[PDB]
Amino acid sequence: VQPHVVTVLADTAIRADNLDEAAILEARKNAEQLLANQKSDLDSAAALAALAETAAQLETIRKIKNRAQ
Amino acid sequence: VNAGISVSRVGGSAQTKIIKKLSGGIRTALAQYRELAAFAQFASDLDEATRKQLEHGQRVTELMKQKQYAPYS
Amino acid sequence: QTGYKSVDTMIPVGRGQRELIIGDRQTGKTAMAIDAIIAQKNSGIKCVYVAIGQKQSTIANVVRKLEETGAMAYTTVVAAAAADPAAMQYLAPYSGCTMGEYFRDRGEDALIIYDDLSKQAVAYRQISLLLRRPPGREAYPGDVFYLHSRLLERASRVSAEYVEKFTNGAVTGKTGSLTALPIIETQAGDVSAFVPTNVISITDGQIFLETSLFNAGIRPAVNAGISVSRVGGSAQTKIIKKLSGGIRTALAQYRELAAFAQFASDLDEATRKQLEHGQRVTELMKQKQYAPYSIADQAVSVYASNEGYMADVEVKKIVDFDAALIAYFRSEYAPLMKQIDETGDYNKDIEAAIKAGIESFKATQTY
Amino acid sequence: ANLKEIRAKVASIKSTQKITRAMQMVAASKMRRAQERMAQGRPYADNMRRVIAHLVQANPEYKHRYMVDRPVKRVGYIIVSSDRGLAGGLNINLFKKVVQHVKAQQEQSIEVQFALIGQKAVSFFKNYGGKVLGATTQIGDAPSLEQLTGSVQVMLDAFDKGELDRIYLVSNGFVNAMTQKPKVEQLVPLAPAEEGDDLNRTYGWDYIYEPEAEELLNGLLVRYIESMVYQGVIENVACEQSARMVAMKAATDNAGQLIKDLQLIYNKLRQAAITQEISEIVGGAAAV
Amino acid sequence: LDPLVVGQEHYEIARAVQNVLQRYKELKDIIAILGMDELAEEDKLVVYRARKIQRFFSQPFHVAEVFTGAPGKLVPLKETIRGFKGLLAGEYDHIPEQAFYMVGGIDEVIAKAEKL
Amino acid sequence: LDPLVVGQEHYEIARAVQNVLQRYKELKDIIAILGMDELAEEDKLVVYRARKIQRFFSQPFHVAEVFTGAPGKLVPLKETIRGFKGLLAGEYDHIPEQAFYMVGGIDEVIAKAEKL
Amino acid sequence: DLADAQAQVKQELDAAKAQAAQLIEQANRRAAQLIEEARTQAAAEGERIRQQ
Amino acid sequence: DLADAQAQVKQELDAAKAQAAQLIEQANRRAAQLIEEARTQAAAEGERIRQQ
Ligand SMILES: Nc1ncnc2c1ncn2[C@@H]1O[C@H](COP(=O)(O)OP(=O)(O)OP(=O)(O)O)[C@@H](O)[C@H]1O
Ligand SMILES: [Mg+2]
Repeated sequence: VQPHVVTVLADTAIRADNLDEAAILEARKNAEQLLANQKSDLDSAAALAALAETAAQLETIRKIKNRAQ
Repeated sequence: VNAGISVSRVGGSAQTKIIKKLSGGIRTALAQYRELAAFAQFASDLDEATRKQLEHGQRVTELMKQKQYAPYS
Repeated sequence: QTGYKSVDTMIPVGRGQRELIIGDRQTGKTAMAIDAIIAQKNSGIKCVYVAIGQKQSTIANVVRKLEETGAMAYTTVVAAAAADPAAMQYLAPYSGCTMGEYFRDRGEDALIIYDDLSKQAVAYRQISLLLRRPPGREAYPGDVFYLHSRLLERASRVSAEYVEKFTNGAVTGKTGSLTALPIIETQAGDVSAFVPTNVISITDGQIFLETSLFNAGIRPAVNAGISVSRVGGSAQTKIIKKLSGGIRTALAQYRELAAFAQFASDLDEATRKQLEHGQRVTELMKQKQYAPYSIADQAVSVYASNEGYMADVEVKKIVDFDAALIAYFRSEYAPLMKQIDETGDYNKDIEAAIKAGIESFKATQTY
Repeated sequence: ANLKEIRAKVASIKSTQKITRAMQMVAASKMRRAQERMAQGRPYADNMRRVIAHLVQANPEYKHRYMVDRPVKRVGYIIVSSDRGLAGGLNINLFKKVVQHVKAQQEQSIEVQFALIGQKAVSFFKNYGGKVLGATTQIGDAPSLEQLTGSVQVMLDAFDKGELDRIYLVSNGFVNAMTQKPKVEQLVPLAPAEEGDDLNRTYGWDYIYEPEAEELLNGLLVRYIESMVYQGVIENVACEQSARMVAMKAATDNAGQLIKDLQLIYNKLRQAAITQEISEIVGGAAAV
Repeated sequence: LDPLVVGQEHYEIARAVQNVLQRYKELKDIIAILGMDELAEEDKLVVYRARKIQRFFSQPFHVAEVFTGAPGKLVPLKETIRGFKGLLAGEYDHIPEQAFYMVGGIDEVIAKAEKL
Repeated sequence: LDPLVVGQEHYEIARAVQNVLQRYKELKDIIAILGMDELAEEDKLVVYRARKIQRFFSQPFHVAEVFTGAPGKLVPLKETIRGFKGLLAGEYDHIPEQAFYMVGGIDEVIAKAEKL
Repeated sequence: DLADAQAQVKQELDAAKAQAAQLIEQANRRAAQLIEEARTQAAAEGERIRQQ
Repeated sequence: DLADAQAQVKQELDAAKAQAAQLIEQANRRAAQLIEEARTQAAAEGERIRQQ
């Protein structure tokens, strides 16, 4: 506190009336948790898969390039 | 041999009891390993059980090696 | 008119135009033709169906279905089934063209449909081959281009002056016309095959069918992304000519950026709203056979689309929403749609009445 | 030949290209979000350094174990990595820097200790081994300081034993919106660096210390270190986002190149097939 | 496959089973990559139902003379409609798929599930 | 397209225009994805100048006169050349893109710009 | 204000009943009209069948 | 405050009543084509009378 500015460096605080509002902080907690699930659920599923099939069967083409018969 | 495409319509009917009894899980493991071919180069983020299946497939794959002129009873 | 909102919006079809349905196999192409035929309860035109190399079972099924519709009264059909002399099959489309030209030269307007011009081309190939003629690429005598082209151009919309002079004074007012709707079946959706390649430069516009969409249950399975009609809006009614653009641009935007289906959990909101708009309007065209939409029906659907009054309802019931709206107007406001399809004009009074009915429906019974 | 399969391969590659484009856009949005997230942590550390400086300038009579520096016998290291790869080579060059530094230190006969964050680095150092005592994953884009708290306390107590003498934060500095560099900086040993600077007077006014100034300062140092760790985590997450974005762009470009390649070869093959078949036909017809 | 010739209910059941099976197929890869848990609770029941469908399809042959005893099933279309309708609804989406294996109608499935 | 054909200065001018239009084209994707104000202000100048270029290359047509009114404008070289060169000099970076749209020579463009 | 609220409660319940009547009569009428038109068209179908 | 919240319940009840209306509409509308099909068969019965 200063005669003109006061502040609190919060270890953890929530705009709330009581610890009963713990039912509210977990809402954002699990929200970000769900997002953390989502980032993987897309990342590997999109990137790893499609890129896996990309280079997969290309060889049989590159070997038959100059085929005259 | 490429087991992915080579087959016989005859089937185990021309095999003795014991070998037909055994070949099943072998074929299954080969099918599993063939299934996960596209991801074989990424054994860092897959399932552990899938890794076990891949390791089993690797071992049985090496088991299918043999020399020449050296047949087996 | 085709009774197909996508068709009648993005692919207008004018009396006397050559337009091509094309696609791979078992894609309802036959169904597309016959349903287009059905919509001619009020057009006053006549119609001819040409069937080539078909199973008499299929032929008879089509016959029976048409009879159920009763439309086999301003209609005539000839079929060169698969159990027929090749020459019969080869000549048949020309005969159908002859019957069409009869009425066309009577100043009348009509519609005709071919079946498997590829098949009759095959028959002609075989015939020519048996004549020891010099073969061409894929055994095809060159005149196949000439063969088809000399057929297709025989159908068009004529100058009424030609009508008058041919009639020698018998008729003076109308102008004859004949619209050509051929069908080509393709191998794995290729367009580079010689015969289709020949066909393409002939028609005034083409329509593709994509297997995956029907496999995805998209009924009908038309890919508007490549299907075009270079005749412009001149083949639409004024109101549809007005209201097509919204669908045009929304479907565009969607098809460039539809990839985000599973995405847009972090993307900007405008993209999400436009995606929902696109998904809804895309679903809108899913349609069943033998259920033609009157232009008034299409009109109310497009109005509800562009008014965004479906931009607030879940996608899974859009079809239900539409059907309910359809019945609601059909009952409540029959004279309005009566007048509409009498004329097909866009007026502020008209749109105000339509919007009032829509907002009533939303206010009234739910879907 | 099976040309339709070739066309299908082309279509699949096109789809993959669009998916990469989506990857890039999502990465951009995440980048902006995290870039916002960085700035919010400033005032905490700002005011807290201010008051810690006010304290030390008010009380220079003694120091703290986190303020002191004795000769180093062992060190602890904290490295932050993703749960999933594909985001450039940030983990790669990070590991290169850390391994060369550790080799530089072991020839100084000082042991190295670790607590791990991020599955990739977790594996990367488990296989190597090392003197690791902490390991964490499932951090997410907005972790809780709670999640870091166990590890950070582990380092705290280990430092209290005097076993560990320097502790270096290992992360990747967000140099700019496109390029970022690894950073390994000691933090538990602190020296006056803006702690003896940015000041010009000791305020004749001071606060009264309701608890003991010693324990109060100790708790302070706790919070300050934890906040430093937290913001470093934020920054390296943003860097991950950048690297992933760039890699997706490059993937799209390579896809386009391969598309050109395949299309050209397809044209050649179609020509050849047409030639072969027409030759067959003309020979067969010439047979009669 | 047309409602006018097969009725509506059978047609729509076929539609739904097509949808569920094809959706289960396309999730195989990601399931392999991560596992069932990381998927939303949605489609877990879908996976179970698809597996039970596959089991339900296992039909002991009437005439092999030696494959499982040559038992005929020739179950009525209506009974199978009933069973698949219940399975799509989830009437029995609480039983191991094995109970649906190598059998016919719901009666056999329930009897097998109870005997084990 | 050779300095031995259209002359030296004309050739270089055209090459410079091509460079600008390319440069902006590869700019487009970054403008789309990573915003706009995250780039060199010179690059932004390039963007504006290229936009002016594109706005300018279209023109009214004497055939368009009967179509939609708006009688077309005939324009030879040595004015197009000069106007484009001046645009490349950036001496017109104080004007909205509109003055370049549906218009003849640079004199007309400045007339509109003053009148706009 | 509570007395006013009670009066409002009645003022809403009566209108609820009224709109209920409106909707139900509309549905009944529409359905009857539909069954009417239906069997008339099916009668056209039957006579044409006999003519066949 | 509670009474005001309570009026809203009545609107939901009215909506449910309106929803039933659609049930009855569909149910009896079905009966129309039921009759249509059945005596369409009766037309077929006149037909095989004609065939005799
Ligand atoms: N919108 C729709 N809703 C429901 N069923 C449909 C729809 N469109 C088509 N069908 C059904 O799809 C079936 C197959 O279509 P159709 O036989 O016309 O394909 P096709 O290409 O003509 O076949 P072929 O290639 O053998 O000539 C038809 O029997 C029809 O009943
Ligand atoms: Mg057909």
